[PDB]
Amino acid sequence: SQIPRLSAINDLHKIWPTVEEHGAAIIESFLSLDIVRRLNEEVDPFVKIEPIPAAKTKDHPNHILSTTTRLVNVLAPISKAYREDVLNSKVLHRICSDAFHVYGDYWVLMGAVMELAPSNPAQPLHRDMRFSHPIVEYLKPDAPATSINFLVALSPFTAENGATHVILGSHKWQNLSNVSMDATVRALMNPGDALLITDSTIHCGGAETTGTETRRLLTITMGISQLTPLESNLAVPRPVIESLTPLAQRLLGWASQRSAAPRDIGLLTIRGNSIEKTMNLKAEQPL
Amino acid sequence: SQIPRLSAINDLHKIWPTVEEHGAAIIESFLSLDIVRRLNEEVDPFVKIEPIPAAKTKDHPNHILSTTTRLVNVLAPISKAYREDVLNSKVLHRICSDAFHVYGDYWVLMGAVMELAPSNPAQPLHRDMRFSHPIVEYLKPDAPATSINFLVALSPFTAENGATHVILGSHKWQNLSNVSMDATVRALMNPGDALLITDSTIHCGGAETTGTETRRLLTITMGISQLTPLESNLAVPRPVIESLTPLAQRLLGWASQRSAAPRDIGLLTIRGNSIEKTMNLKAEQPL
Ligand SMILES: COc1ccc(/C=C2/C(=O)Nc3ccccc3C(=O)N2C)cc1
Ligand SMILES: COc1ccc(/C=C2/C(=O)Nc3ccccc3C(=O)N2C)cc1
Ligand SMILES: O=C(O)CCC(=O)C(=O)O
Ligand SMILES: O=C(O)CCC(=O)C(=O)O
Ligand code: NI
Ligand code: NI
Repeated sequence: SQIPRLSAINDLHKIWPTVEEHGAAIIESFLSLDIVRRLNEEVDPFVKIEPIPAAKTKDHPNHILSTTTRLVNVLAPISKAYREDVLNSKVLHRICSDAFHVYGDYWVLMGAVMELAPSNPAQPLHRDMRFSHPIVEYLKPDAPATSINFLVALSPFTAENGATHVILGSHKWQNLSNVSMDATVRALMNPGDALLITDSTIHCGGAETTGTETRRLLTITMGISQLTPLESNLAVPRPVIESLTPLAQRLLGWASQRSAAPRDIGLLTIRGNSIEKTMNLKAEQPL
Repeated sequence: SQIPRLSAINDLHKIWPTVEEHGAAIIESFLSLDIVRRLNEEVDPFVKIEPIPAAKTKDHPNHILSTTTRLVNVLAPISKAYREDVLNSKVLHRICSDAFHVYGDYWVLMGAVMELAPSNPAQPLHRDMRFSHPIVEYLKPDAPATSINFLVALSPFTAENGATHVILGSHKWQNLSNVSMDATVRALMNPGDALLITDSTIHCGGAETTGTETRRLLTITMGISQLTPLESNLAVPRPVIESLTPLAQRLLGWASQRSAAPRDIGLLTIRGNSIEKTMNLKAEQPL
């Protein structure tokens, strides 16, 4: 059984139900090739200057990722395409509201460009969030997913160049005795296609076997506003924040958040008032 | 069986183990009377100007609290005593590190002064966090507490003036069929004493029966850094933040946070570096 493939345009309402059932779906043309081109051009130099994940200069080193991986997060100040087009994606917001309605508001836990160098080895089969959110392992087995990951192709994803592996149905597994690469299928994708998985989907980066190809992806971990993001937008200039839509501001934590509790008292509030009301935060003011 | 009473000075190591077992403990002299006096003087006018919890001017109204309740949160910009003495409390930090070591770093989910007017009615018996963090209800029954609440007396707590009710052992209850005021005992406290409960302890504010007395408390909900605070310090002037200790800065979300994962990749980071390193955030710079 291959990963279900759905149109971002025509199959929008089917995307979350498909992931809830199978643990994975390919969203064809999640981003237009124009958005992919602009995002690639904007992040290009930041990928080139990025040190190894566990660089000795870093006070929060990533000791997990391969030395042939470059990860660049906090994309809002880097990329106009990201903070305007991606953060306001109609498809992303329909899927996230479908997924997280039981919990309430959602925001970006991490938006990162990942670039894998030629001959990058396959990652071990894993669930996400286990190096940042221990709390997730204490959730009841059948608890609705508290985060999902859009793995957006910024270059071709082929079997040969290390396309992502997923185990379909593995998001519902309690016993992990049958976890093996034998159980996996591949996310073959054109640039702009996205693999959508949950925080419980067992998956891994594939082995780069050509020895010539550089694979790049945009990973958008969307999570309930009750969970702390892996990344901070606290240092993003206020002029950049005030250039965004109110919705994009909320996704970067520059707004108060609401739970789905019938008489919700809210998150990141200030004496009964929102961040945006208190700070008089402007929106859609061009730079 | 009455609520166990412990000295902040002499019984420090016994406090968290006592709450883990019984679901509640009284910390005698948690704050000195001097700190209580200074905090009361500093918040006094902010309590007086505070509207009803569900005021029509508020875009995050609290529809739960009685109209005879005034709640003032985001205390850092209001109170020197709070941001210096309370946020750096040796007793608070030992208890929180004892409670949350399985999860990692902790911070303030809410620090609020609550003032109850004369003849304030008893609250319904409840667990905290159910109007802000639906995720907590999806945790496995025996999951370690992800938040605890220091209910610090800023005035006398008597049976007559509505001292808090707790059900001892109720933090371990799955079946709530035996929940009744018949099962409760009272937190009788002098100013500076604190009632410590978990997010699972069944408790309620008591009925004010004198018709003359105003009861005031400082409620400090301490929670794992993986859960989003009820309140935001985003609007607190940077000069005020830079006057605090690095530890106080972390508690207000003006620092990156760490999980207890052996190879933790951190929370609120910026491309492998902390908020404080990135923003060049100064500490202990007097105003
Ligand atoms: C080589 O083996 C691995 C490498 C990574 C993971 C998983 C994570 C993670 O939990 N979260 C994310 C989410 C998006 C992108 C990257 C990461 C990441 O950095 N790590 C560490 C597991 C196994
Ligand atoms: C009248 O009945 C009530 C009133 C309050 C609660 C509980 C909460 C809550 O979950 N969190 C806190 C934590 C500290 C102080 C106040 C509150 C608060 O405002 N509410 C609503 C329950 C029942
Ligand atoms: O490289 C990939 O396709 C997946 C990367 C990943 O799953 C991860 O780093 O968590
Ligand atoms: O009034 C009290 O002592 C307790 C208040 C409380 O439990 C609450 O508001 O959540
Ligand atoms: Ni992963
Ligand atoms: Ni309460």
